[PDB]
Amino acid sequence: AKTYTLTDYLKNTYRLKLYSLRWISDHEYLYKNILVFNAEYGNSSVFLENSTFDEFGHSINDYSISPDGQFILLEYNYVKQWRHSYTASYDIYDLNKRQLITEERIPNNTQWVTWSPVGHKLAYVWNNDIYVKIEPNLPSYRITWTGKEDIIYNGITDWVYEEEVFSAYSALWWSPNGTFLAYAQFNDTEVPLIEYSFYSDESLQYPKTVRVPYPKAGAVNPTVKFFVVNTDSLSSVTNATSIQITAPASMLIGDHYLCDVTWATQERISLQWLRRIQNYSVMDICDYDESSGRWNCLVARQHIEMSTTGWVGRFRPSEPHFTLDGNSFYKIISNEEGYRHICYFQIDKKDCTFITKGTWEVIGIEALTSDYLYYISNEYKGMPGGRNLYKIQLSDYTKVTCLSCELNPERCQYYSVSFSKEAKYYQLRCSGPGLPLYTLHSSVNDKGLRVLEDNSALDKMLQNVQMPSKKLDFIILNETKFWYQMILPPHFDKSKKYPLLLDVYAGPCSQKADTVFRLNWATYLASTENIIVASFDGRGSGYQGDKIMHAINRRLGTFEVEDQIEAARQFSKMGFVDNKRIAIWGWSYGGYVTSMVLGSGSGVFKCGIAVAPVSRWEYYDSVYTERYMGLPTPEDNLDHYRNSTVMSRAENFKQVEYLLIHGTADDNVHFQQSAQISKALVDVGVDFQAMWYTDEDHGIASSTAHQHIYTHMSHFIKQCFSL
Amino acid sequence: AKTYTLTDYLKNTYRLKLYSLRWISDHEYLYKNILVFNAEYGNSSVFLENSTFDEFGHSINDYSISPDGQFILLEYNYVKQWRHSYTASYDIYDLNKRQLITEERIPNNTQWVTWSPVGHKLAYVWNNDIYVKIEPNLPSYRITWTGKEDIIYNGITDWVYEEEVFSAYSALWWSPNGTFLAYAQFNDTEVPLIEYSFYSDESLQYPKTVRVPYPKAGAVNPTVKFFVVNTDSLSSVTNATSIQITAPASMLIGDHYLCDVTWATQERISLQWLRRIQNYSVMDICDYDESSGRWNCLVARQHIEMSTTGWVGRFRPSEPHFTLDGNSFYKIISNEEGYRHICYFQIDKKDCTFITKGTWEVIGIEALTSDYLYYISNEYKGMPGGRNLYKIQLSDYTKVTCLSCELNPERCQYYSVSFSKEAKYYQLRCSGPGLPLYTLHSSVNDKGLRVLEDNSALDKMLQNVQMPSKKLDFIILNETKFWYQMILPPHFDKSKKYPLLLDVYAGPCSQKADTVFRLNWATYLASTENIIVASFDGRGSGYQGDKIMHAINRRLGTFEVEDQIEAARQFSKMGFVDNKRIAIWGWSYGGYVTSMVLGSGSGVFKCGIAVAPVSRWEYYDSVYTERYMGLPTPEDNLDHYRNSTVMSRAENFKQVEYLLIHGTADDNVHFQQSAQISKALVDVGVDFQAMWYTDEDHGIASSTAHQHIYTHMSHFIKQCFSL
Amino acid sequence: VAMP
Amino acid sequence: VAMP
Repeated sequence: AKTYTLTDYLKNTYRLKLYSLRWISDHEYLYKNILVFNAEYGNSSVFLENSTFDEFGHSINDYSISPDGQFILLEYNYVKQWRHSYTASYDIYDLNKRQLITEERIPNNTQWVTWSPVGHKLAYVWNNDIYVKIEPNLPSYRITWTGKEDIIYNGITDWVYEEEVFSAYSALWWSPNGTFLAYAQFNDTEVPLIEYSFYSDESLQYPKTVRVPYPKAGAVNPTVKFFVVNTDSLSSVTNATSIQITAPASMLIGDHYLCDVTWATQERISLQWLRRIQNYSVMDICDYDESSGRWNCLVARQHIEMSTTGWVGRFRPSEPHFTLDGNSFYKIISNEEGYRHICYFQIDKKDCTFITKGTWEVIGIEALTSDYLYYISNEYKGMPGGRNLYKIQLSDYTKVTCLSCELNPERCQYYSVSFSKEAKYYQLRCSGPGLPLYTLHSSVNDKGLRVLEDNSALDKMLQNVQMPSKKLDFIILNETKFWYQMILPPHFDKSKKYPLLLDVYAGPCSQKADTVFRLNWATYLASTENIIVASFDGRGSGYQGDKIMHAINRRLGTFEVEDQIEAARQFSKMGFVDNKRIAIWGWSYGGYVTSMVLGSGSGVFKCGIAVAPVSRWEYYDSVYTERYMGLPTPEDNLDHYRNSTVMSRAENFKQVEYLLIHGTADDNVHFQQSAQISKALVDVGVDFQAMWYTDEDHGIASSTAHQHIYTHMSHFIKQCFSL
Repeated sequence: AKTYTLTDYLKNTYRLKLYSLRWISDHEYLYKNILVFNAEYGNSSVFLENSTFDEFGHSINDYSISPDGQFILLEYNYVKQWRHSYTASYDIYDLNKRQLITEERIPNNTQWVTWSPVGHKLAYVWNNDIYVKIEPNLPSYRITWTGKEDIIYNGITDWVYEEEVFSAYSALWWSPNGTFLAYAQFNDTEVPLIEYSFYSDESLQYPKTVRVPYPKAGAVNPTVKFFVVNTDSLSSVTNATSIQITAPASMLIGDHYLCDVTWATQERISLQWLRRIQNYSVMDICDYDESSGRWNCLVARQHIEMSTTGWVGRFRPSEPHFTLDGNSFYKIISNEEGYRHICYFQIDKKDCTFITKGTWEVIGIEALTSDYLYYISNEYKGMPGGRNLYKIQLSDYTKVTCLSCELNPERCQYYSVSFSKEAKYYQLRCSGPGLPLYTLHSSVNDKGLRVLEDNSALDKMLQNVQMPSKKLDFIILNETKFWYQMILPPHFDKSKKYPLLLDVYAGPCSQKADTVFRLNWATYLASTENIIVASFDGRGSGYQGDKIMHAINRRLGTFEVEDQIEAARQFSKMGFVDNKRIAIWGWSYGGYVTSMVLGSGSGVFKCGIAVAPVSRWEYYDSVYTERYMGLPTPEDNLDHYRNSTVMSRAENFKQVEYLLIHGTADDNVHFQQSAQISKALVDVGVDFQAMWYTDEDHGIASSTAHQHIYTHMSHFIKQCFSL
Repeated sequence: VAMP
Repeated sequence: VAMP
C-alpha cells in the first residue's frame, strides 16, 4: 500500500468532509446552491438556486440571511485584514421580490455589518463610524462622528482588542429584540505603531510601510469607552443620543480593559472589565431607566472575579449565561480546588453556587433552557483531551446526563455541538479519534435523528494507505499525570529505534495531547518518513486545573520549556527512540519554546525548526504578555522578562542545527523577533539555516507559501535524520 | 605545509603591508605617530607624537593637518552614514602654541569639513548649511541658511549624488589659493523616500523606520544649483552673498545633473553638466568679473561631449586637467575608434587634438607640467588588465616613455601613482601579479630613489603556505579577445578534473580579469578546497574600448549574462574542469548576473550564490540605471526594463541549487530586490536557500556578519561540490 | 495569541 | 554602482 506522502498533505489528496450548517430558526437550517433543511424530517427544498446570481457580476464571498428571512446580505470584494477583521462590499437581495436592492446601498470598504437579532435592521461600521439602517432600502442613520483611521474606532476593535480580547473585529452588540445597539469605542491616540515593509507585487516600485497601532509589553494601551444607543429613537433630529456606561471606580483608578459584553434582557446588559494587571475583574449589571433614558449599574449587582495564583479566566473572564428573566446567570469559574466549573449566580447576591464539581473541567456552556443547561466537558474517563456534551437538570443538579459519551466511544471522544435557535435540535460534531462524524439529534428526547456526514468515502480511500496511528497516554511526574500523544509510523515496532520529532506549542492553557483526528505534516512524517511525532502537555497546559495552568505564572520560558526537555528524556527511556535523532519544532509560542529548548544546552536534541517565534516578551503585545508576565518594570517583573529571551542563549546554538523561518509581513509576532534571533546568532558565530517569506503574515498560509515552507522544513528534517 | 584556510582569510593572518603617504609639498610627505619625510634623502622627523592626545578623552578617528602645517583637525565620534558620508566631532589643535582651541569650536554632528588648499581656512557643513572659519579660533561665517534635513543640501550631496556622481559626501570646492569657495545645493523636495526597518540592539522595543530620499529609475530626481562665495569679503554684519552660476540652456531644457567641478585658475572654474539622458554633456568655463563681482561663462568657451553609442564617460564625463595659466586643458575622451585617449583642448576652440592613440586606453591623467603629461594606461603588452605609468612630451607627442613597465616586469604589471605637489617626485604602487611593492622616484631623470615597502616579511610567511596561482589569459569570441583569469589550486595538475566557481561581477565598464594580487575568499577556495575560481570579462566590460563597453547599452542583463554562460561553456570543455561541478556567485551587479545565469536554463551551472542582487532595474537608482537603460517608459525603454528581471526567470531555478543572501538595512540595493526574488521562487514552487543579515547594509561588512556570510557560503559551495 |  |  502507498504511504501518506508530502504531496498528499500539500495537495489535499484525502479530504475531510464537513457538514457546516446554519440554523435559521428552531427547526430549519441552511446547508450548501443553498438548501433549507427541516431538522425533524430531514427533507429539504431549494432555498436559493445556484443560478440566482450567475449574472450578478461579482464572486460572492459569503451570505447572511436576516433573522426574519426577508433579506439576504451578500458579501463580496472581501479583503482580509488581521485574524478576524476584513473589509467588503455588500448588496442586499429581497427574497420576496426576487430583487436586488439598488438604492441606499451599504458603502464599499465597509468594516463590519450585522443584522439585528430579530427583524431586519442593519448596523455597520464604515470609516470607523457606526451607521444603522432600519430598512435595507432606506437611508442610514449615522451614530458616531469621531471615527478616525488608526486612532478612534467605533463599533470595531483595534489590533490588540481584536486579537487578544474579543477574538473579533466587531465591537457592536444588539439588544435581544434589537431596540438598543451597544458599542465600544477605542482610542489608540498614544499607542505606538509597529512599522514594517510590505513589498506587494513586483510592479510596485517603492515598498510600502505598514503602520499598525500595537502596544508591546508595558507600552501605552488603547483606552475604551462603552455606549448604548436606542435605535427605535432614530426619530430625533436624526441625532440619537449615545448613553455612556462608565467603568466602575475599581477599574478607573488605573489602566483597564473592557473584556465582555452580554445582554441579559431587553433592558439589562452586563459588562465585564479587567484591570491591566489581569488578576482582578468586575462585572457590572446595568438596567435601562425609562424615566431618564440612562443606564444604571447597581453596586449590589456587581460581581468580582479575582485570582490569587494567576490571571482571571483561561484567556479572559468567562461569559455569563442568563436565565430568560435576567435575574440569574451561569458562568464557568475556577473553584476552590482550581478546577473550572459552572457556578450559578443571582444577579444581586455575591456568593454563587457550583452546580458541577470534580477533578476535570467544564469547557463551555452551550445552551440554556428553562429546564436544562447543556455544556461540554472533559469529565469522561478522566481524559483532559476528550470532549463530551452533557445536560444537567436545573431543578435537580444530581441529574446529569452525558449525551455524547456512549454514542460511539471507540470512534468519538471529542465533540462540539451546534444547537438550533431555541435548542429544540442539536448537531453533534465528533472530530476524533476516528474520522469526523456529524449527526443530528432532537432535544425533546435526545434521539439520534440521522447521520449527516460519516466520511465513509474517505474511510474507503484511507484503507488503501499506510496510515500512522496515534497513541494518547500519560506519564507521572511528581505524582502528577502529564499527557502526551505520539503519531506512530505504520507497523510500529517497539523493538526498533525511531527518530522522534517533538511537535511543541506549550503556551499557557494549550493542549497538544488530545483525541482529535488530524491529517497534517505529522501524518506524512510518520507514514512516509517513519518518524514518531510526539507532543506533550506539561506545566502551563490547559483543562487540567489551575495548579498545572498557573505553574508558569510570571515565568514564561521556564517550566513549560523544561518539561518538553524532560518529556523527550522520558520518550527516549521508552526504548523505541533513537536518541541520536531527536528533533523539535513549533510555530509562534511553539517556535519560542523550540528555540529556548535548542538554546538550553541539554544535549537532547540534534536539530530544530522555529517558525515565526517569539524571542523576547517585550516585543509581544501587552494584553497577552502582561496577562502571564506582569509589567516589564524593575518594580514588577523586568528581571524575568530579560532572563527569558531566546537571544541570551545564542552561544548554546553551537550544539544544534537550527532552521529559523518568519514571514516579513507578520503583524502579530513581528519579523523583528526573528531578526533579533538571527543577529544574536551571527554575533556569536553560530551557523544556522534561515528563510524569510516575503509579505506572508503569522499564518504563512497563502497556497504557495504553505507548500513552500513545508517542503523546505521536510528537506531540513530529512537531512537532520540522515533519511 | 599548511594551506590558506578560511580562518586565514577571515582573521587576516596574512596581511599585505601598505605605504600610505600624504604629499604636503613638492618635496615632503607625511607618513603615519606622524612623521614627515624628505623625498630627496629619505630622512624623516617626528611631526606629531603619538602621546600628544593621551589626555584627550575621546578616541581619535582621524587627523588632518592644515596645508601650512600650523593646525591639526582631530576627528572623533565618527558615525558612518552611506558609502562616503559620516558625521563626526572635531577639535582643532594649534601646533605652535600647543593648545587645543577651546573657542568657536566646530559643532558636534558636523557632516563635512575641509581645509582651504593653502593656509588654514576651514569650511564645514552642519545641519545641511555651510560655514567658513577664516581662523580656527574665530567665529564662523554662516554661508547658507536654507539647509533642511532630507530636503535642502548645501555643500554636501544627497544619497544619489554621493553614491553615483561625486563618490563623495562633499559638495565644496575651494579655489586654488582659497579665495573662493564654490558649492552645490541639492533640492530633494519631490524625491520619493525608500523606507525600511532597522531593528537596532535588542533593547529597542519598536523597530525604527529609516527613510532616505532615493530616486528609483524614472522617478523625480533631485535638482541642483551651483554657487561661488568670496571668502575674503565675508562680514560679521551682513549675510554672505553667494553668486549663482546657472547651467547652460541645453541643460535647463530638462532634467540634468552637475557632474564635475574643477578649478582652472584663481579666477576660472569649469563645470560639467550632464543631461538626464546621459549621452550629452556640456562643460562651461567661467571667469570671475571683478567689475560686477559676477561669474561669466562665455558660450565660445563651452565644450560639448556626446556619445552616439552609449553614455558619456566610463561612469561620468572625465575631469579636465588645466595647464598652469588655465588657457588649455587635457581630458580623456572616447576617440573615433571608441578608445579612450587624451585630448588637448584650448578653452575657446571646439576641436581638440588627441595626443595619444591606439587599441588600448588611458586610465587616468595623473600629473601635468609644462613639459610632460603623466598618465596610467593599459598599453603595455596589449594587456587590458595591466596598468603602467607613462609620460608624454607635450612638445612632441611621438616621445612617449613608459616609466614603470620595466622596473620589475615579472612582479609588477599593475601600477598606480602618487605625485608630489608639482610632480618633482612620485610614489609608484605596484599591486601585482607579485606582492605589492612601493617605490619612490624623482621626475627629473626618472631615478628610482628608494624602496618604501617591499612586503618581504609576508613573502617569507607565504613561502610556508600552499598558495594558489593565477592564470590570466583570453578566449576568442567572434574574433574578439575576451580575457579571463583563474585562481588555480596549489600543485595544479592539468590531468585532474577540478570543480569550478565562476566569480562574476560583469557590470558596465567592469574588469574582473587583471594582474592584481589578492588575498580573498577565492584564495581559500583554491588553496584549501582545490576549487578553480574563474572570472571572465565579456561584453560590457571596461578598458577595451566602446565596441565592447557599449555592447550592453539599453540592454542590461543580456549580453554580459550570455557571455558568462559562454565562458563557462568553454571552461567546462577544458580537460581540467569537472563539468558536473560548475558553480557561480557574485555580489550586487554580480548577484544579478549570477541570478540571471541560474535562471537562463543553460544547464551549465549546478548551483550558485547571489549576495544583495539587483533583481529589477526599476528598483535601482535613477543616475546609475538610466545611464545604461534610459527611462522605463513605453516611449523609451520600458520593454527591456520589464524583460530583464530575475523574477521572470523563476521557473528555471528548478534546475539549480540557489542561495540568496541580503542585508535588511541595505540602503543601496534595497532588501526589496531579494524579497521579490524569493516571492517569485515561492510562487513557482522552487526550493532554495536563503539568509538575511539583520541591520547589515550593502557591504555585509561588520566583523561578525562578514565572518558569518563567508562561513555560510563556504558550507553551501562545499556541499554543492561534495567536499 | 502567539499562534498561527 | 551596485558593487560591494
